[PDB]
Amino acid sequence: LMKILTERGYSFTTTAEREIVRDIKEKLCYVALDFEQEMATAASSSSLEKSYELPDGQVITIGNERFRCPEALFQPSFLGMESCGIHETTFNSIMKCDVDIRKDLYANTVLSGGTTMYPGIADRMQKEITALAPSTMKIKIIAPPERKYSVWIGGSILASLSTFQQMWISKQEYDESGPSIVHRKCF
Amino acid sequence: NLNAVRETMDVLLEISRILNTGLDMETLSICVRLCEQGINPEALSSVIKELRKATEALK
Amino acid sequence: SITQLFDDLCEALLPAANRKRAKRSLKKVAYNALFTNLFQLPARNKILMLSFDLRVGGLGPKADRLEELVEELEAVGSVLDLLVQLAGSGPPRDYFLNNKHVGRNVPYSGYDCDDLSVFEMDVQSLISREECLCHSMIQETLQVMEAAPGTGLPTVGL
Amino acid sequence: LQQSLELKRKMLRDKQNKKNSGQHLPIFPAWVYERPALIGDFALPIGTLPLASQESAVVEDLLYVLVGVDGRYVSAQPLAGRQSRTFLVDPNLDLSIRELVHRILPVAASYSAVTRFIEEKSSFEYGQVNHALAAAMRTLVKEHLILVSQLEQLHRQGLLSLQKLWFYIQPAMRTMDILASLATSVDKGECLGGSTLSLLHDRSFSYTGDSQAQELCLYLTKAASAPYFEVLEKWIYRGIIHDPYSEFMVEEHELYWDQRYTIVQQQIPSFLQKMADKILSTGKYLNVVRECGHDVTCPVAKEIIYTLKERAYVEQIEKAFNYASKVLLDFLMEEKELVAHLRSIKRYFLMDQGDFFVHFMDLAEEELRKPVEDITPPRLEALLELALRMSTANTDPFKDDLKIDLMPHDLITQLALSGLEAFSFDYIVKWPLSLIINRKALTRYQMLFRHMFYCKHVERQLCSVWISNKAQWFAGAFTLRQRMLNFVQNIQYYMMFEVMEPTWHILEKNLKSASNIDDVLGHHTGFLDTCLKDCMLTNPELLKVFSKLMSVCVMFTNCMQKFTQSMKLLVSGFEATINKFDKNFSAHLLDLLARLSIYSASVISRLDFNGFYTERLERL
Repeated sequence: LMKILTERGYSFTTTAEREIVRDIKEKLCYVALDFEQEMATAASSSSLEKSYELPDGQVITIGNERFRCPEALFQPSFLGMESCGIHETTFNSIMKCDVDIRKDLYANTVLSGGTTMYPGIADRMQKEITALAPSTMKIKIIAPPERKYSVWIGGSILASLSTFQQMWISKQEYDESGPSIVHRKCF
Repeated sequence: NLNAVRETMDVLLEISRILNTGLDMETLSICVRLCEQGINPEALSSVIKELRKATEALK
Repeated sequence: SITQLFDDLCEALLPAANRKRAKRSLKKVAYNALFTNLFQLPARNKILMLSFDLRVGGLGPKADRLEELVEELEAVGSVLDLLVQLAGSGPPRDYFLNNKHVGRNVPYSGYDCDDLSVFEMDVQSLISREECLCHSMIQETLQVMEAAPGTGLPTVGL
Repeated sequence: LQQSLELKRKMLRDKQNKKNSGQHLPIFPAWVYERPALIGDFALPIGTLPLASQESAVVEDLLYVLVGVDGRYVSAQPLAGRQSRTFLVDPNLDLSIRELVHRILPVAASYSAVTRFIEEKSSFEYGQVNHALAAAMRTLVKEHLILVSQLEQLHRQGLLSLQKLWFYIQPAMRTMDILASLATSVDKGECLGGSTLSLLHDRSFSYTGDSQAQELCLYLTKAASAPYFEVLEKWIYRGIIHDPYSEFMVEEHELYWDQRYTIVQQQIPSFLQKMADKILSTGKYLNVVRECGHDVTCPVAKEIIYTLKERAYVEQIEKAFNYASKVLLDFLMEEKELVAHLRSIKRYFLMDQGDFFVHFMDLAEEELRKPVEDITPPRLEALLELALRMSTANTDPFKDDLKIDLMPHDLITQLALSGLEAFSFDYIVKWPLSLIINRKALTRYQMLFRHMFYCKHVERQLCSVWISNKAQWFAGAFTLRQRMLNFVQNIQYYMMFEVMEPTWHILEKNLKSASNIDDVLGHHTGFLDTCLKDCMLTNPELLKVFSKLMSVCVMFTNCMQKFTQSMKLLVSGFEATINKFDKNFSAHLLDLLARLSIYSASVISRLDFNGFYTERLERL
């Protein structure tokens, strides 16, 4: 977002406007279903603008740019990104798993992490995984809007239970089996 | 599409009534929409009986 | 869409008389019971094999309906695969039982007193509730009227 | 008890006159009290009987007298001067047992004024929140009957004697003692709805050194809060209320914005006393909107449950306040706009435009000069429409609202008469928007506009005589005209650029930060009253020096000078009155700035930009 506004000809290098665009990226964002269709609707005449006048005093919103901002993971050469595309990475990840467990593992695809900017990308992600998958495999994408605090609520579930203490390591076992065994006991 | 799956769901109610199931309308809607996504339903038949049992242990 | 209906399912198992934290704890036990088992042949044929088990114990028209509907439901199979295993988790005259008077059907049938004897059970099934009520109103009130003093109804325990 | 009958009659009359949504509510059946079969509580020698027969008969008749019913050798007599029933043992009873009887009887005393309490609060008149209160004080009477049945079971096996019964009934005179204290204070006077829920919330502080009683009173008011919260689930989340039995704080009245809903303070729960204004506001905002069409139902309606020290109605009512008072405001500001109406009051009254008004002053001059009742309002309306048509006043949807109105009184209604100070505008509002900005606010805008009108009006008069003279080599009026013109233009620089425009900008920010009408009314009252108070309408001395200065201004322009009586293209008597007007102007100008100094400032420091004539003469 910083790069596209500064190459476009709009002044942005500053921390305060980075926080204002982070706030708008969390709240006002809306992301395309496809690469082709939303560029077609913006190409006929552009109108996808959700107008935001902030009480901070700044007026910054363009509806065309924000569905294109996370869309660059679909084709990385949009940004120039060194990292591999998402579709190919998922295909390779299923390829480097065991072949008999392949179908059962791909029947549970999960939303997680900082890519929770808007759940409009989740529909696009489900569409891309439907297009990836053949008829000889199953999909099942679980789609919670619990994707932001997901890391928190996991640990809050686990440590509450008393039967999970058998996989919680003590002082005694930490002295008997060394420091690094916390990597191995964790399961 | 929503008109079709509604009619098929309305037909699915009567046959879950005469087969004497533990379902009512809400767990029928959640489990039919869960089966639409597609996973092995033989394990869902065990998780449902576990969910109702684990809620019943609190009461 | 699954994520809203599992929320509605957790709304129903919450008793509505606070009560905004208890739903999330029921969500804890809900996911904790969901991943327990996940840690460790056509669709319609499964209906056919149980329609046979229906036909052996009487009740012909119910199997006649069960087989025709799944025929037009195959002209969704995972739902019936879910239903064939949930068929044991359920609950634990008019003018046609032995009507041989009116109708354009031939009155020609022999006697066996095992169509009429399960017409005496069609009445006795009404009466076996309506007799257990007469036993279960006096025992239910004599187990509460008689106790130890001070622990006889828990409203004195306030 | 005779008092209860009078109370129920007064109850139904009170229900009837308050609202038309409760009328002909059910009168409780009279045959309950006359039949001695429809209420809870209804010989031989005793002196020649042997001791075993005496014990078995007397433990039995005491077991009956516990529930206020006629036993074997004991009966029930009318009360006395007492608050629970006394009873009638057959005399010649044993004089050892006569004392022990008097220890078993105070349990019957603590039941007798409980059943005669419950079968009076079954009536619809007494309220059906007092009913459910004694419907969970009905459960305690079920435990009393359970106890009587238990001791009857023991008596057949020979295991009920006079001592055993007295031991067994101590749980029923340590938790039914509390009920026989509350029951004769709920019964006194009128009591229903929230007021009983205040009376049982004062018993979590009278019972603080006792944990046994503190939870029972809370349990009694936790079952009585369940019918009450149903009525609190209508008034909070709708603009309407039904409430036939008046079991609630906020009544509907059949006679709108401050009259249809009134807080009844003998109807509150004490636990909602702090939040009573929040309740009334949240309902009223949902009333005043339901007549315009749109949302009246809160999309988040919360199911309310009672607790204390973990309570949630101190939070859940504020979560409804913060929707209702934000759906009414967001309705008003974007449709039937109250931002645009205030903008279009600023455009003319607080005088944003100058084009419209310099057109209007010359177009309406002939009508303005003549006094009141020598002026025609429809002709002024036509001139108004024309001067509106040339300038930016035909570009907003609400240009129509301006009407011609009269008020010849200047500063004798804001503390004959010529037409300039009898000339008024009225900017109307609709019936929904009259609730917020009313007749009084419009009067204050009217008088403030009347004030700005004069300065702008005489500004044209000084100039017009300056051009008409242009004689060409005269300088007598050319210095007094300069003295007056400096003042009449600096009033409209000072006022417009400090007193009016930035505080308007501050109000334009505060309404964007408004979230409730209570916030709106204060800031609107603030802006209106302070901008009127700086101007010469309301002052500590009323500042009549300004009105007399403007009078000698109009005299100087037309009633004396007369365009230098066509010497432009007298007997030197006009020079003497020019001198007199200079002295009058200097006196008024010094006195006004002196008053601005003595009261608790900028117009002085800028009119005397280098100290110009700050010393000419001084006050004594």
